[PDB]
Amino acid sequence: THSHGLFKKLGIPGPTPLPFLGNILSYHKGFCMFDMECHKKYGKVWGFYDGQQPVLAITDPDMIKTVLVKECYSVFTNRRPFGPVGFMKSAISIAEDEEWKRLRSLLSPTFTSGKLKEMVPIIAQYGDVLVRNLRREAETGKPVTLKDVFGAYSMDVITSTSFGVNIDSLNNPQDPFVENTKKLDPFFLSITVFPFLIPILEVLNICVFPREVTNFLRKSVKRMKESVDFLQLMIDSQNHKALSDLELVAQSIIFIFAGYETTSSVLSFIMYELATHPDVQQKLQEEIDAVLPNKAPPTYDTVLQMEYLDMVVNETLRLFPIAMRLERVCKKDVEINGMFIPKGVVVMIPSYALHRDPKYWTEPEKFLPERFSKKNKDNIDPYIYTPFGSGPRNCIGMRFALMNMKLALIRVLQNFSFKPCKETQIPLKLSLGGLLQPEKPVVLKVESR
Amino acid sequence: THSHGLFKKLGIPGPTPLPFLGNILSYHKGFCMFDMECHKKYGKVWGFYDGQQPVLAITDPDMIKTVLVKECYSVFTNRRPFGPVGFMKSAISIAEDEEWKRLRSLLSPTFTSGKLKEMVPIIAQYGDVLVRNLRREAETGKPVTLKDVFGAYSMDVITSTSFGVNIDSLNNPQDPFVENTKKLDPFFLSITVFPFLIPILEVLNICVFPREVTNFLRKSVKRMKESVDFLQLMIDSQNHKALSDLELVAQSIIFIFAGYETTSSVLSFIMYELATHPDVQQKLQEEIDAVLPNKAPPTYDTVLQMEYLDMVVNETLRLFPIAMRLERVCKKDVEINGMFIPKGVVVMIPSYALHRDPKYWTEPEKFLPERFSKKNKDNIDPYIYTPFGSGPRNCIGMRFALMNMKLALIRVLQNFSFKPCKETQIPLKLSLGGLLQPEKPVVLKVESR
Ligand code: HEM
Ligand code: HEM
Repeated sequence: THSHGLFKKLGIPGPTPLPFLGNILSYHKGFCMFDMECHKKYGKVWGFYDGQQPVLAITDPDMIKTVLVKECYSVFTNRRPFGPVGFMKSAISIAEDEEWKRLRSLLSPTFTSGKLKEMVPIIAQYGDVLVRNLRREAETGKPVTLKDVFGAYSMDVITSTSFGVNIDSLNNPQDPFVENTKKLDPFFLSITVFPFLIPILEVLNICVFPREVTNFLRKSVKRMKESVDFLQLMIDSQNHKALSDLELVAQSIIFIFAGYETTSSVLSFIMYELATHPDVQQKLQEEIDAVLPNKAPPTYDTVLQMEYLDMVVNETLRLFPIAMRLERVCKKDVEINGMFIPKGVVVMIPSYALHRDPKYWTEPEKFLPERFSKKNKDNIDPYIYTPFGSGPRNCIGMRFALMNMKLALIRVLQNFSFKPCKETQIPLKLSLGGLLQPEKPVVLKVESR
Repeated sequence: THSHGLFKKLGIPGPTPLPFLGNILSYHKGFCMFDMECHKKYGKVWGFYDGQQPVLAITDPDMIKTVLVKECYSVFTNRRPFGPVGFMKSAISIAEDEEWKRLRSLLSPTFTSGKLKEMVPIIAQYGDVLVRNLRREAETGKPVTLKDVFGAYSMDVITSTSFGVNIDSLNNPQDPFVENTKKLDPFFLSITVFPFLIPILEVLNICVFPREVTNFLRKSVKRMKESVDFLQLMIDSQNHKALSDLELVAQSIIFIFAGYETTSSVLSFIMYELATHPDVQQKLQEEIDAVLPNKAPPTYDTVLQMEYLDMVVNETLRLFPIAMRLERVCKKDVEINGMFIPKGVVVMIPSYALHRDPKYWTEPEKFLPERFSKKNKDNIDPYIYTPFGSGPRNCIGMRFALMNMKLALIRVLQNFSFKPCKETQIPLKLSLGGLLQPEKPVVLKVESR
């Protein structure tokens, strides 16, 4: 309890912390529920302790803007350091200060609309592979587990977008690439109450990324150095200061994790919503059939034209912002928008909490895509709604993730309809761990149109 | 052995490191001898590993200047972090980056010539107390242990210069202040090969500063908050951003350690030299008697006029630079004077090695004060001779230490002569630990004039 007196001496309200644990025992309902309760009983700002680490939650849109945009380069540059990371300290999302800046600048041209349009034909091919595997489990008449067919699709996209390795993950059970890209809680809570043990784990070459996948990828990069995708865009860039070969492998790993779990979990949440709201699902199929008459193939320009599709994605991401929280480490004693923030505090934006706050959303628990219609979108504050973050360190893959998910949705909805069944968890409950995912896997009935 | 390939891949020569240990086993002859050998068999630049930490030694005067002066604020701002330090991370010599800058700027006016002249009458009073205790152990006809009478004197000065607590440490064996200021290797080598254990020690409130002295000092500061010296100069300053009460206590502790061990060890080395060079001792007494006729009391202006005295101090500090090494942590990938220094390397200036190099000193092992005569002082390079460091982070107490030591020397030499005897270690051997101190304590015969 050496710093458990910081928020009292600053006059900031918060939950009283236990010795050593801080407030971590309040994470037992899940930490998005912890954030809603703290927001409800403390107001606009509050403090709590992850073990000995102080964390200041902020909910004011102006303060969020100072932190994420205004004062990003000078005070709030980095995220908080986590458990044994090893050589993945070079990954863009884990790197810090001038080193992050270099990586951000080197990887920015990789995610432009120009390059994204060149990837559309490639990821559209697996759209069709998805529809192929979907027609099959629809004949079973068995409720389908969406995270499997989506999980496989998301892997197919990422493998072919990051390395050009075209594969059918669902029908090729064990390819050296598909396997290795497949093999990837208590330890996180222990680390959080035992952060002084992270240096011991690092020196012992223990790494929260399974080191066995990482040797395989470096090899594959080598057997692909001379022998359009993210690898070449990064290799051609080497042909600031240029990237290195090992740095190359760290970014790719980050892209798989992003590409795989975020894309597959968001797509599942969407089809849950479309199944439990047949009117929305019907209206979306009518917009799709009108833009793309007679199951025509989706294109970059056609996708950017589907306003209701965009509305459904945005609203799904309001209810389930898969990063849950934004965080920045306070580098130096500062005073933002009337309050003093001392060095070393983690400032956290409770995105999940803000997305479900009645101060800004009417009926926050209701799936209502019309919030994001061109009429009501103007009243939505970009620092309350922050599914991809904001400012210089926001989600670099936002445009790629949106395109990738919409391309799957179009093709899947052109051919099938999705209905609940006796195994569907209605209402959906979220897991209580540290990931935003359903408690029970989403299972739905899939009928061919 | 994760980084033991850095100096090879950079083409920098050095001793081959063992796994885990690096080169620490070479510290067995002492690390000043390690630096002389490395300088002799590698040339101007070399690399070695304190466990896993790489350290680049530089001996070029130009590069030393880029590191200590030119590029201090931007790349080489801090010293290397050491073992459990606790709240002494606020001490000026341990603090880093913008935090060090604030402390440096807040404490600079405390060490000006103006304030130093105001301290002279105070520290001259213990000069006389020293002569009193010296006349006594001279009657014993017993060889005198100089570190005792000097150690006590150095404590008397520091206590009365930092807090106004006038005392006779040698004749008042146990005063609460003298005791506490008295109670203050294997663990250092273990830490160096086990740096990942420092966070474990910190969380357990284990601190290499004996925590028992530190609670007493905070109390004393309190019983001195309302109830000319370093404390008031720092308290009056509070009446950048102002200092705090706890920060106050960290700086004072640093001043005691500096004031006590450096002053007492340098004075002993001097009187060893004056005893083993009676001609120098005689000529110095003649300069003293001429400036200060008939044992007149020393003054600020009189001390700054004694050129030979200044010459003896400077030459003693050439042979025994008590900090041994200067160090700076490289904050960012840089290229200085033709060589690339990667982030996180410790750059070390081997002051002891440079002070005894034949490239710049004729007969380096000889005690020859005339090197520093007004004729030959001009040829001495201020980046080879660096007893107090150089640049913005040099010894802030240099003028105070010089005045304090000369005032002791004048008064002691006005009354006594110092001769070797059967117990004097001739030639003097240095200890092989991590401190520059004699192997056997200096003992000399002291005769009244
Ligand atoms: C629905 C899908 C996704 C969502 C909701 C999402 C959301 C986020 C969020 C909220 C952040 C934190 C931004 C901040 O701290 O302000 C982030 C960071 C990041 N995301 Fe995404 N992401 C998704 C998919 C992706 C994809 C597909 C990629 C790349 C292929 C990606 C790459 C990154 C990177 C590199 C960062 C760190 C940026 C930096 O540190 O500069 N994300 N993402
Ligand atoms: C013979 C006596 C002394 C010698 C040879 C000496 C030498 C040194 C050296 C070599 C450094 C390192 C400078 C660098 O890294 O470039 C240093 C730092 C320092 N010394 Fe001294 N010192 C002595 C006495 C003192 C005294 C009496 C005080 C204060 C009362 C003092 C206060 C300091 C401080 C605060 C620093 C750190 C400065 C910073 O980090 O900005 N020293 N000293």
